[PDB]
Amino acid sequence: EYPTVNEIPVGEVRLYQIADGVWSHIATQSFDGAVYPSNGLIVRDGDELLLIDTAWGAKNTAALLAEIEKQIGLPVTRAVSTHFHDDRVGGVDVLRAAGVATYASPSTRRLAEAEGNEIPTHSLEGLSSSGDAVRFGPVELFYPGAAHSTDNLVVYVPSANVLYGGCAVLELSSTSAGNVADADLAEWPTSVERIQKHYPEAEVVIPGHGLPGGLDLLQHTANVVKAHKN
Ligand SMILES: [Zn+2]
Ligand SMILES: [Zn+2]
Repeated sequence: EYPTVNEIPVGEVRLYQIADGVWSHIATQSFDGAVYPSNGLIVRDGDELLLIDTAWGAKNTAALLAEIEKQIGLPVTRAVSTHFHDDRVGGVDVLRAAGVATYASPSTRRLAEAEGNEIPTHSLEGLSSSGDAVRFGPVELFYPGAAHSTDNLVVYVPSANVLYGGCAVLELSSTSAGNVADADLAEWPTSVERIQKHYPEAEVVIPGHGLPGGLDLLQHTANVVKAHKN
């Protein structure tokens, strides 16, 4: 069913249909001597597509665009990066050069610049406080508070009851919170609680890495982060 690392080589991207006009994109990348799968989202908006997150690299992101053209046949016109790390902004330059308007919060843009990563072109205002929510094309963007990073955004597709958590949400098989160098472990469970409270009708929850599931990914994440912190 849902692709895993073993089934996607680095440089290749698969799409997985979640709902009508909602797909995840799955790519693999080598980081610090380990290969990991990574998810982002694609949402139909009329005869155009909104992309959430790059495919983690310029080559992967070019492969992503090529795979979208083959499988869906509609142009990607806008993209949003959900935090400042390279699984999320790496490839923005490819998108921009391809004519895609790239967006992120001012905080993500600042952090990306400070870290030497690619920087989305446009700022998304109205997301500076925990609980803030803004409409963007066919999705709602939500800032739940600091979790995996201080700037992390989550994305809800109202038409499909699909919640894309990015790296603020962990898959059910996870036993740890993973890379926590930029994380706020004290706040993270509270940030997840905000998501739970704001999107109780969510039917599918997609983590930044790994298998989609139901609403239980949220509580599981809070539990793992709490147990991580000890
Ligand atoms: Zn990250
Ligand atoms: Zn990540």
